This record gives sequence, C-alpha cells and structure tokens, in this order.
Amino acid sequence: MRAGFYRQELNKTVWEVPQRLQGLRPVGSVCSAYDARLRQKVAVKKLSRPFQSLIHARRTYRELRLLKHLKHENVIGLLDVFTPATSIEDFSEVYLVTTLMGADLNNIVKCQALSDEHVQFLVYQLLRGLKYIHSAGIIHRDLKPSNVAVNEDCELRILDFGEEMGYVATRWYRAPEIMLNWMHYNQTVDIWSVGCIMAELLQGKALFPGSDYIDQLKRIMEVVGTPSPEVLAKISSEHARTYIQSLPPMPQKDLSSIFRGANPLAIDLLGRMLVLDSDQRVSAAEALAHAYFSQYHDPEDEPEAEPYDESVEAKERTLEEWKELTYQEVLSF
Ligand SMILES: Cc1cn(-c2cc(NC(=O)c3ccc(C)c(Nc4nccc(-c5cccnc5)n4)c3)cc(C(F)(F)F)c2)cn1
Ligand SMILES: [Cl-]
Repeated sequence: MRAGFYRQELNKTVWEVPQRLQGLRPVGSVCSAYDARLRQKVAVKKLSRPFQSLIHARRTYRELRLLKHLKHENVIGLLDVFTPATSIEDFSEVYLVTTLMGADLNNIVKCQALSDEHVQFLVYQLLRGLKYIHSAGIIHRDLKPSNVAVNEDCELRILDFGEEMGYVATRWYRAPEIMLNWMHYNQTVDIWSVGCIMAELLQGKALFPGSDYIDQLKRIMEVVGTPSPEVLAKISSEHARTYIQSLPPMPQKDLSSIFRGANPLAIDLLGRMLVLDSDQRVSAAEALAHAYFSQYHDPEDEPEAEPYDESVEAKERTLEEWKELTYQEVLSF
C-alpha cells in the first residue's frame, strides 16, 4: 500500500484508498464516498480479482478503456482510477471512481407512480445515452432498472454493475434472441430492454417478470404473439426452436389494451421496441425523433461517439502482458 493511502474492511473485504476518499459506505463491491480532491460525492468500485485469469484481465482493461472512452451526460462518467500498488510487482488491485447519482430506477418505481412527463424525460435520456453507446459500436447487453442511476431531478446515467437478496433479474429484460441462443444478435437487443424498462415506468411493475426461462418465454409470446416459422428461424438456435414450437400458438395482443390509460404516443413507441424481428425494432437514434419525446428532442444535442477500437484488447497476450498494459492505463489517468 502506497504512502497517503489508508486501509479499512468493508463487509469482510479490505479496501486500500487514498486520503482524498473519505466516508466509504457500501452501496453496494461498490461504495459511495466523498472525494476531497474533486469536492463531490463519488462511487468507488474495487474490481474483483482483476488478474485472476486472462478473461478477467481482458475485462479489467476493457472496463477501464471503455469508461475512459465514453464521455456523455447520460453514461456513467469515469472520474478517477487508482491502485494501492507501489510498483508492477505488487499490482493486483484496480479501483474505479465515477459519478454518484441519487438512486436507481427501481428505487424510483417503488417510491412513486411516475407522471407521463417524467417517463418521457427518463426514457429520452436512456435513449440518448444509448444512441451514443451504439454509435461507438458497443452493445450494453444488460440494460435493466438497477443499471440506470437517477438524481432527484430525473437526470439519468447508464451504468453496468456486471440472487436471493433488491435483486433485479437480467432475465426479465433480456431480448428473446439472446434467450434463444441466436449467435448473431446485435445492438437491437438493447432496444428490447429499453421497451421493457419504459413499460415498467409506465405501469409501476415489471412487464415480463418470468420466474424461469420457460415462464419468461411464455410471458413474452403472450404479449408479442408467437413468431412465424420464418421469423423463429432468425431469432434462435436449432435447439432453442423447440422451446417456442412446443408452446400453444398465441396471437399478438393490442398494446393499447395492456397499457390502458397510457399516452397513446407511449403505446405507439413501445410497439416499435417490443417486437421479435430485429429488422423491425426502432434504432435509439430514430426513437429520439418520436413524437413521445417532442418536449425534449434536440437533433444538435444528441451526439455520436468515436468508434471504440477493439484492436489492442483483442490481441493475444499473456497475463503478465495484460498487467503491464493495464498498469500503464491506471497510471496514465
Ligand atoms: C468488461 C465490460 C465492462 N463494461 C462496462 C462497465 C461499466 N462500468 C460501470 O458502469 C461502473 C464502473 C465503476 C463504478 C464505480 C460505477 N459506479 C456505480 N456502480 C454501481 C452503482 C452506481 C450508482 C448507483 C446509484 C447511484 N449512483 C451510482 N455507480 C459504474 C459501464 C459500462 C457502460 F454502461 F457504460 F457501458 C460498460 C462493459 N464491458
Ligand atoms: Cl490519481
């Protein structure tokens, strides 16, 4: 541990941090804290065994590099990165520091029935951040209420945290083509998840709360309708097909009858997100232009990202090389 760092234990895990970070409190391996250098509250994450294996080392580097890369008002912002390591020989831990927001979307839904205007503003920001992420060539793949952080004024940022305890199941928000093991899914998977999130903000409860895999699929088909064989063929592996074929056929339901009393514009947009055929899902960029967001839409203030270049992290290297590369990335921040 460096000079100017101090150590404490937070629920049987040791944290070693610089003096500038005070009052660590599990959120939570994420803590809230006050950063005395930045003069603001922050979140701090202690990565879990970052160099345990090649895949952990690759994901450690990627998380650091990706957060360096993504600078957008609706995506969690990297503010600092540190290690208690004094040199490469004892480099074993990586800590990331980001914006801290007031709460997550689950908290919001649990405490309040959201006005239509608040739903507009929240989904607008979610899509604006998503436009930026997708323009970078990045797929989120785990959008769900616990990965969306919001302030009392409804400002929103996308994050990615990475079972019996406020647990929110990925299963409830996951595109059916991911569930059915389609090997060539693309960024539209995130639009499915946004449709699930928006539905939940509108109704105050999850739209497809499956108790298991089969129950998840049954709930989805009951609303969107059983796909044709042709569409089933492009959203599933050969083996996963049978799970769908064995269900009795279900017609598509009118979303107006599910979301009785919602803004008809909200219903219209939902029907362009919650579809099985990806060709027919609205992009994040197009969705921002929808009349549901006419209060907020501003084409000059919905920016693109530079493409995230995967070339370095994709190259084969040893665990020792990964440590050296990542150490340099940490020190350069
Ligand atoms: C290998 C890999 C990683 N990622 C990825 C990681 C993150 N990381 C964080 O969101 C993250 C990292 C460190 C910290 C400290 C935080 N902060 C955090 N974590 C959990 C909860 C909260 C929180 C909750 C409520 C209010 N405010 C903050 N903040 C996030 C974010 C992304 C995203 F969304 F941008 F694409 C992608 C993708 N592939
Ligand atoms: Cl630093």
